Amino acid sequence: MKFNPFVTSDRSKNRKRHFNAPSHIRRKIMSSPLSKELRQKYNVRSMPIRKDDEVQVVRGHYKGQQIGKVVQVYRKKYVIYIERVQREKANGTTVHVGIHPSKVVITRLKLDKDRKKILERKAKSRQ
Amino acid sequence: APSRNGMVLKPHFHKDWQRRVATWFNQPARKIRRRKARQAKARRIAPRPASGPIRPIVRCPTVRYHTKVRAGRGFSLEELRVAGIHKKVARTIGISVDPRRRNKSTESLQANVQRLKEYRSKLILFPRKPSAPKKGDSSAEELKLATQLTGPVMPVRNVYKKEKARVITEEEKNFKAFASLRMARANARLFGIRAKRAKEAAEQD
Amino acid sequence: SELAGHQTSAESWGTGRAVARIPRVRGGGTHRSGQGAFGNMCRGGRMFAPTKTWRRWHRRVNTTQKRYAICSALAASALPALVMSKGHRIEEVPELPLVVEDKVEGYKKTKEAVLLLKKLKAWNDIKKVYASQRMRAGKGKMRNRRRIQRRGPCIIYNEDNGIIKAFRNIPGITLLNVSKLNILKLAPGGHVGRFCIWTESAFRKLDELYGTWRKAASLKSNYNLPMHKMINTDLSRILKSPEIQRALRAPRKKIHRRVL
RNA sequence: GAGCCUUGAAGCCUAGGGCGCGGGCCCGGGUGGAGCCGCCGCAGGUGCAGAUCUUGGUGGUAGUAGCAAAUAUUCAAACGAGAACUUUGAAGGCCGAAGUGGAGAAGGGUUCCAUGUGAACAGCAGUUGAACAUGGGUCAGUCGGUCCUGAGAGAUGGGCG
RNA sequence: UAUAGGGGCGAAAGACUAAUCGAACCAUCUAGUAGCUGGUUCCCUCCGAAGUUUCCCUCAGGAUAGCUGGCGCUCUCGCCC
RNA sequence: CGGCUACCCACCCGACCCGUCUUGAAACACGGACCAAGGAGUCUAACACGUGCGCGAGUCGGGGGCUCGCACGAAAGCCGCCGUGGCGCAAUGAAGGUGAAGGCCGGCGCGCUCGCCGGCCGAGGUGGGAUCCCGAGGCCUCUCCAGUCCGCCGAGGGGCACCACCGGCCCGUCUCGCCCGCCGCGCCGGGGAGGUGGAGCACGAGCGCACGUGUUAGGACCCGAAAGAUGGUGAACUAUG
RNA sequence: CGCGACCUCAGAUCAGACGUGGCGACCCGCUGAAUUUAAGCAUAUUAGUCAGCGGAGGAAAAGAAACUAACCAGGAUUCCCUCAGUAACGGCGAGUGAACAGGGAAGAGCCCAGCGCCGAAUCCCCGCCCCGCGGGGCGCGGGACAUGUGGCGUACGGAAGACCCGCUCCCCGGCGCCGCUCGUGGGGGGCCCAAGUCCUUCUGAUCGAGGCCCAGCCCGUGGACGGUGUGAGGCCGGUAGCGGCCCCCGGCGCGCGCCCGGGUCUUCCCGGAGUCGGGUUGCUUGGGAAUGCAGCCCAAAGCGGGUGGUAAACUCCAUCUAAGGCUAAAUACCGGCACGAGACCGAUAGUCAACAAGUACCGUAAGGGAAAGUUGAAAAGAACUUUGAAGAGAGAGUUCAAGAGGGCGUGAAACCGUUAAGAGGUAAACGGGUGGGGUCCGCGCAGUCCGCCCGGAGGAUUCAACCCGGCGGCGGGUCCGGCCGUGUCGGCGGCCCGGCGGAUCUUUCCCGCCCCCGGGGUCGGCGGGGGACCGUCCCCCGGACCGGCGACCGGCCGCCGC
RNA sequence: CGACUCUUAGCGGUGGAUCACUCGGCUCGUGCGUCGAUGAAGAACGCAGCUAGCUGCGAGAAUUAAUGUGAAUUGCAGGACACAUUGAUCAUCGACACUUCGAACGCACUUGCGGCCCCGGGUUCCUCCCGGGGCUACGCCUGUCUGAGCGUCGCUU
Ligand SMILES: [Mg+2]
Ligand SMILES: [Mg+2]
Ligand SMILES: [Mg+2]
Ligand SMILES: [Mg+2]
Ligand SMILES: [Mg+2]
Ligand SMILES: [Mg+2]
Ligand SMILES: [Mg+2]
Ligand SMILES: [Mg+2]
Ligand SMILES: [Mg+2]
Ligand SMILES: [Mg+2]
Ligand SMILES: [Mg+2]
Ligand SMILES: [Mg+2]
Ligand SMILES: [Mg+2]
Ligand SMILES: [Mg+2]
Ligand SMILES: [Mg+2]
Ligand SMILES: [Mg+2]
Ligand SMILES: [Mg+2]
Ligand SMILES: [Mg+2]
Ligand SMILES: [Mg+2]
Ligand SMILES: [Mg+2]
Ligand SMILES: [Mg+2]
Ligand SMILES: [Mg+2]
Ligand SMILES: [Mg+2]
Ligand SMILES: [Mg+2]
Ligand SMILES: [Mg+2]
Ligand SMILES: [Mg+2]
Ligand SMILES: [Mg+2]
Ligand SMILES: [Mg+2]
Ligand SMILES: [Mg+2]
Ligand SMILES: [Mg+2]
Ligand SMILES: [Mg+2]
Ligand SMILES: [Mg+2]
Ligand SMILES: [Mg+2]
Ligand SMILES: [Mg+2]
Ligand SMILES: [Mg+2]
Ligand SMILES: [Mg+2]
Ligand SMILES: [Mg+2]
Ligand SMILES: [Mg+2]
Ligand SMILES: [Mg+2]
Ligand SMILES: [Mg+2]
Ligand SMILES: [Mg+2]
Ligand SMILES: [Mg+2]
Ligand SMILES: [Mg+2]
Ligand SMILES: [Mg+2]
Ligand SMILES: [Mg+2]
Ligand SMILES: [Mg+2]
Ligand SMILES: [Mg+2]
Ligand SMILES: [Mg+2]
Ligand SMILES: [Mg+2]
Ligand SMILES: [Mg+2]
Ligand SMILES: [Mg+2]
Ligand SMILES: [Mg+2]
Ligand SMILES: [Mg+2]
Ligand SMILES: [Mg+2]
Ligand SMILES: [Mg+2]
Ligand SMILES: [Mg+2]
Ligand SMILES: [Mg+2]
Ligand SMILES: [Mg+2]
Ligand SMILES: [Mg+2]
Ligand SMILES: [Mg+2]
Ligand SMILES: [Mg+2]
Ligand SMILES: [Mg+2]
Ligand SMILES: [Mg+2]
Ligand SMILES: [Mg+2]
Ligand SMILES: [Mg+2]
Ligand SMILES: [Mg+2]
Ligand SMILES: [Mg+2]
Ligand SMILES: [Mg+2]
Ligand SMILES: [Mg+2]
Ligand SMILES: [Mg+2]
Ligand SMILES: [Mg+2]
Ligand SMILES: [Mg+2]
Ligand SMILES: [Mg+2]
Ligand SMILES: [Mg+2]
Ligand SMILES: [Mg+2]
Ligand SMILES: [Mg+2]
Ligand SMILES: [Mg+2]
Ligand SMILES: [Mg+2]
Ligand SMILES: [Mg+2]
Ligand SMILES: [Mg+2]
Ligand SMILES: [Mg+2]
Ligand SMILES: [Mg+2]
Ligand SMILES: [Mg+2]
Repeated sequence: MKFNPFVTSDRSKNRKRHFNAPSHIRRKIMSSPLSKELRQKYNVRSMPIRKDDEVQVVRGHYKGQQIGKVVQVYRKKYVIYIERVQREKANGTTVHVGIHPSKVVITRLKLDKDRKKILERKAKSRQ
Repeated sequence: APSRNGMVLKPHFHKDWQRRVATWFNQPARKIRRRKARQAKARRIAPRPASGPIRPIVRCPTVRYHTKVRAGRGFSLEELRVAGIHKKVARTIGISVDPRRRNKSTESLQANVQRLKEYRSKLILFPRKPSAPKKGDSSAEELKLATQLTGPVMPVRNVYKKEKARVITEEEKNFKAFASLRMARANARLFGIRAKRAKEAAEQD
Repeated sequence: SELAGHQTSAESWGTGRAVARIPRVRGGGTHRSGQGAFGNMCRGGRMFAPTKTWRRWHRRVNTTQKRYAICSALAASALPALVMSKGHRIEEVPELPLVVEDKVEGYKKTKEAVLLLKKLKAWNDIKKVYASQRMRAGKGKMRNRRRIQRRGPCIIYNEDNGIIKAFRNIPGITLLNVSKLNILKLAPGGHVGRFCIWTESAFRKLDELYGTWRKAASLKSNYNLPMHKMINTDLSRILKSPEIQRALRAPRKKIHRRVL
């Protein structure tokens, strides 16, 4: 139950801060859980996403065991795009299909210096 | 406009009252503000008690209220001199100084003096250095409590006399009749005209 | 509303200009010019005799009735047929007025709390509250009040030591002190008979706090227990005691209907 | 109410089945796509035929009145899906120098000009236009403002407030 | 370029003063006032009028009695008067 | 085969279009072309009365203080050496002021249209008056004795509420009268008996909360004027320099 | 005549510094109506308010009595409840309308002119060093203010001076640093529990069902959000004296600067003027024989002046010291800055403005001022074919749906088109009564009734009748076993190792004092402490009473399932 | 029989009611309490690769620097994709910068007319010559400089 007098239970204010949060908060909102073997290996529940991961879909019309690479991230649309997930139009042109990143399981990361630092902050805080 | 047997109404509403209505809605918020102000005062002072200055013993001034007794304002510099202490030193000690107050009553004079002697007895002070002109040991474990509540020595203490038992005597129950008040009242009303007729009888030679 | 719907300026037209005698906005070009101005029956006028922020919201009750209602609610919480007739689950629960040990109020973890309720068999009642926490029906979903959730057992205690941290987020539960009672917690919805769970020191402190009929209450100054209207009140017992049935006329039971 | 529902709630329609004396309600059928009700209490901005009511919409009147002030058009051809109106030719006319001419002041603000479209606008139509869309156009020592004072207006000094 | 609203101007019509003038226009006081017109939204049950006295710068209105309804209360019945 | 139905049609009889002002409406009286949505006795203060609840000669915390900073907590709880205060418990006078106990018996002073003393009881009495109590007598299968038990009672007793009247008491005035008191002997107090004015007393019933109705002030059921004041904007039409 | 000194003055693009303009919700100063009310309307009321003008800050204003009172007296200002709808004002009509006592919240007092004492002991400007940073403050020489009056000592509560006695010898500001510190200083960012496990629906599932005796998992986290719907665990966050980094801030310790107060006694000093007040006239007030304010005129005093509520005189008493000034708090706040909530409205509502809203637009201008939310989960927005000059269409395709096709959710009524049925001279429509047809429902269509008991034809089971064994419950009794319950006494037991009440008492007691003659004396009084007495609830056994929803056991009666 | 008219009902159209949703209002309360000559509020004009509004900015114009953040903005191209350099975007924002009008300030407003001082080029220089910079409003205070007065006064002719 909410105990701060400085955070809102209010539906209007929460939806407004959600749909108008800037990009460096939209990164935190578009966050994905890690697979259970990788959370065993790294001791961390969730991470922000980027351009270069290896991604499996857990629910949708496109489900199960299809570990592909992300290519674009519209933070404006709260949508990532996956390389295997396609659909043709009428005119035979393929187009990526929108997947919200809560329905996304990360199987491999892209390792980088800031990702090592974020991962170490997660492990140090989970303690 | 009126009706059957009903009381004459003269309400005061012809003035445009709906503009200037100040309404108590911030009353719980003011109660919380004033609690936080008092707790902030208690933490901001020190060992000094809350409602810090001591208050005298003072009788009301109206044939209606003179039986009672009231926590007054200050100690009436004659009384504070009989206490044997200087003026602003009393303001630093925590003794209220009100120089306009006069003392006609030797009884309330001595009662204020007794209250001063009791406060000077209960006083525990701390100088800065180790000179310790006024002080002592580990002074009652920081006097075992830091802060007091609702007046220092409970300034009301409305004193109650008993007049327990006595044997009825004579003279009184043959003497103290109703007619004493009426004869004294007529004496007070006619105190002047009797003196004027005395001066007339002296003039008529 | 607190502000005018009279932001518009307005005049009437009169007996000429056939339409009406409502005030009208004056202007041109913009197609509000000539519509209905302030009033009730118009578009964008003030509501009739509008709400004002000095309405008499709060109401005062006498303190003796405030205490009387607490005594009546606690007395209604003691009878088993009342509290089952509200909707709790006391079918497999031990005694009515539950009173656990003082080891309870020193809890720190909530798993011990769930274990305590499961062994006291009120967990069926908690399971009902889990079963019924549906979404609100109505227009109230917009204004921050979305979960209908029924009230469960209220745990009453004194000398707070950490029982609030333990019992706090079990859903539907009520945690509530002795020296600060609530009618809004002891009878939610204005119906008497909410199930309650007590504690040893609390359940001993009750008779200090309200007294018996023989001695006055010690903690509350001027307050006695209430007067009692009918002393023994089993009406079947009274009517079938022999002192009444000595002095009854007769059972007259012939119907004597209409004769044609 | 261990209420009801994506196995379909609210709302809407219903030559369907009923209940109540009624206020109204219950079910069936079809649409419909995500919330809804019964009961005990409680609190209201709480129930429509009207107020020459307000706002929004649509009828009858009706394919009717009406597209008539200033004489007036006709033929052939072209581009075009399409020509009583566009353009060219020919013919016949009008304005007739106090003009339906040639240029300006105030006002308008891109309407000026070319190209392309003809959906809406031009009260019929249009291949056309001042419509829409794209892209262009206003060059000054000697033309005028700038300078002068006029009728006046207005500031400091002063006075009043 | 001058004159501005009880003000201006008028060869004088009470004309003109931005389609308004026997007192312009705009906003506010303002939801001004009205014994005077118009309307005043669900059902059923029960009871059910008055248009008369007196007084009022009262005669289209109100107060007063009278008429009505509701709330009751105090008694009376049931078992030769 | 049965079926009421807001389906449709036939036929007989009844059948004027609604709302309101009005003595009178179908009116040649006014408003209404049709449809959907909005649209009008609300809220506060104050008073009166009825109703429900709690406490009761009291009652009320509505203003403050007390609890750890916890969603619901702008809640709830407590104060009582916080009752200050409101309303009531005592009225009456313009005011100075004054301010509600009598009854029954014994005795005395001339028991004199008069006062004092002693004892006891205690809000007087009359007529009605729900109820209650007592009760002659009355009735229950052989004749005697029996108890509860049964029920009607003529009549009698005490008598609630309330009604009607008389008597009593307080205060203001008016009239007629004599006596007492003495922080001081006076244009000083106190007293008696009648007839009157009073929103009085004559064993107190209020206070708080809530609901209902009515009345009043508020924009107050909703809309409606010709006006008035304050402060500003206009001589591009027109008037005249 | 010149020069010098001032005094009055001007000038400057002199050196340096300052004011203007805005917002105006609250505050301050002035000015100032009228609608309305009184059923008319002149005073009154509306109101010293709307409008106007000038100012100000985070608050402002007020403020340390020229006071309240009249008795056992209080004591600056502010704000609340009361006072009180009262005293009072009023064509004594409508109406208007205080204040001191009382209880609270907050607590705070001071300085200067005058008077006199100190040899101008004072301040500003310029110039050089002094010092350390993020950045400016003490000291040394010369130009001024100023003797028509800087500074110190000084304020009506008395003050000063000089003896005498008695002590005391100081504090504020600047700098480095340690833990601090009431939410666990303030701000800024980044992070912190646990299932997307299994079947099953579906367009998609956050649906439904399930998880051992450890209750599948976490809970100081089950608020709320978004994600193809309705989530404690998929994600942000929520919880926590949860942890880390960065900044600034309020209360300890080295340097610089400043530093004799109290009591008695003696002498001396001691106050604000065109101001109060009076007359008169206007405004305002509840203020009446003038509360306050202002104009004009008259205009003082020193045991004075003002106030003491009915004008004036004489008199006594009380209280205060005006015409100079400063100051936090409690308090108001619809503007602003963020912020949190709601028995509030849900697009004709709520601000006029949910959207390119003070926008489009109207008027020359003052100014007036709108309409307008919704595809779908995802644009996947209809490829391609094929008529038509194109709009438009028919096939095809997208998706669960085009019955969602770009103002596109749901799509009502008025109205219109078409189909299906019926009908037609008294305009149509209605009520009562039927009849005919139609849509549709039910019924099974001369086969529709069911349930119990009793008498007959079959098998298959095992009660029951009777007893044994066992559990649980009913109903009563000795109130047995005890228990508690109701009353009355005994023990006062806990009275001091008991709660509380009492304007019962106890000076035979104790402490601070006062009284009488350093002590004693009840000679008496007050404040404070104990303890005898009554009034209730805590025990003991003994006896009275009842087994009452106060419940257990034994035996009895009588059921029960196995 | 048809046409017309009427009433029902199915379907279709016009129409945009009801219902459901809500980045919006309204009310209450807490915390804070801040503009301007060092040029405010307001207004005008301008600015994107494709650009009209809204929004955000000022000739450095859809933002510059710095701190935090850590791989994007997005309708479409491109461009830096660099990150074992400095590191995209977004927020914070304390350093820079801030066109013209506006209390508006050189005098007025018609973008007009000036006047000094200083610096670069001119005739290598003043005499109404180009570019750039600075200064040039009113009122008032403290001090400086200049000087008016048969105002008062001295010493002198
Ligand atoms: Mg909200
Ligand atoms: Mg009436
Ligand atoms: Mg009156
Ligand atoms: Mg008014
Ligand atoms: Mg208004
Ligand atoms: Mg208005
Ligand atoms: Mg509105
Ligand atoms: Mg609804
Ligand atoms: Mg939807
Ligand atoms: Mg319902
Ligand atoms: Mg319903
Ligand atoms: Mg509502
Ligand atoms: Mg309404
Ligand atoms: Mg209607
Ligand atoms: Mg009607
Ligand atoms: Mg109409
Ligand atoms: Mg209309
Ligand atoms: Mg029409
Ligand atoms: Mg014709
Ligand atoms: Mg025609
Ligand atoms: Mg023509
Ligand atoms: Mg051709
Ligand atoms: Mg041709
Ligand atoms: Mg033609
Ligand atoms: Mg001609
Ligand atoms: Mg011409
Ligand atoms: Mg046309
Ligand atoms: Mg062309
Ligand atoms: Mg052209
Ligand atoms: Mg165009
Ligand atoms: Mg040339
Ligand atoms: Mg020329
Ligand atoms: Mg002038
Ligand atoms: Mg001037
Ligand atoms: Mg006028
Ligand atoms: Mg005209
Ligand atoms: Mg009205
Ligand atoms: Mg009006
Ligand atoms: Mg009459
Ligand atoms: Mg009656
Ligand atoms: Mg009439
Ligand atoms: Mg008539
Ligand atoms: Mg009629
Ligand atoms: Mg009519
Ligand atoms: Mg009509
Ligand atoms: Mg409606
Ligand atoms: Mg009552
Ligand atoms: Mg009292
Ligand atoms: Mg008038
Ligand atoms: Mg006028
Ligand atoms: Mg004027
Ligand atoms: Mg002109
Ligand atoms: Mg009138
Ligand atoms: Mg009039
Ligand atoms: Mg006035
Ligand atoms: Mg104003
Ligand atoms: Mg200003
Ligand atoms: Mg400010
Ligand atoms: Mg003073
Ligand atoms: Mg009163
Ligand atoms: Mg007044
Ligand atoms: Mg969700
Ligand atoms: Mg969620
Ligand atoms: Mg998480
Ligand atoms: Mg007056
Ligand atoms: Mg004096
Ligand atoms: Mg005097
Ligand atoms: Mg005097
Ligand atoms: Mg003063
Ligand atoms: Mg002063
Ligand atoms: Mg203050
Ligand atoms: Mg809508
Ligand atoms: Mg609107
Ligand atoms: Mg979508
Ligand atoms: Mg569907
Ligand atoms: Mg739809
Ligand atoms: Mg749709
Ligand atoms: Mg037909
Ligand atoms: Mg349809
Ligand atoms: Mg619309
Ligand atoms: Mg950069
Ligand atoms: Mg200027
Ligand atoms: Mg320059």
